[PDB]
Amino acid sequence: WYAQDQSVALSNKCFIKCADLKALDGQYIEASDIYSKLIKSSMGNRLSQWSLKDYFLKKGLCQLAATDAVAAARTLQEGQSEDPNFADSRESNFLKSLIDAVNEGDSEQLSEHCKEFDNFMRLDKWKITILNKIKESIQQQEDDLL
Amino acid sequence: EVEAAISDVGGQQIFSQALLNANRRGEAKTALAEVQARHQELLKLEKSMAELTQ
Repeated sequence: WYAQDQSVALSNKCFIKCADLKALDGQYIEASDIYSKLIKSSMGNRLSQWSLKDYFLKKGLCQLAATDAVAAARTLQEGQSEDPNFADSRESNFLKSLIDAVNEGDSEQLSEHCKEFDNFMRLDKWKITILNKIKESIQQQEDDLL
Repeated sequence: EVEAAISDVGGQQIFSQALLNANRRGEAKTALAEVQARHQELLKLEKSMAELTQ
C-alpha cells in the first residue's frame, strides 16, 4: 500500500520487517527476494546507502541459509559492482568470507569470521540466528560426508 | 761474500671496521614499540566513531 502511494520509505520499513520475519521463519528465498526489491528501491538514493550495505549482507545470509552459495556469490558481486560504498565495506568482505567458508565446508572458519565481524560490528540477534543456521547446514554436510 | 736479506719498512696498509651507537638498541625505540598500544587506541577511535556513524 505504501509502494502504491509512492511512499518509498514507509514501504521499505514494512519490507525490512517482512523480510526479517520471513528469514527468521525459514523462508530464506522469499526474504532474499524482498531484500532484492528493497535494494532496487534504495539504489541511487544518497540518503539510504547505509541501509543498502546492510541490505546486501542480509540477502547473502539468507542465500547461505538456503545452501545456495552461488546465489550469495552473485549477490556479493552485484553489490560490489553497483555500489562502491558496499564494495569496500566490512559487510562485503564478511560476506565474501562466509561464502568462502561455506564452499570449503569449514564451520570453524565461519565461526572465526563471525567473531571477527562481531568485534568490529556487533551482530544483532537476527544475524546470529541466520549465521547459526548456516553453520548448522555446514556441520550437517560434513556429518553426511563422514 | 754478501748480497740481499730482509728489506722494506716504509710500506703498509690497513682496512677499517665499525661498530654502531648503543641507544640504537632493538628496532623498537619510539614510533616502533609504542605502535602496539597506539593501535589499540586507533581501534578505539575506529569503534567510538563506528558508534558515531551508526
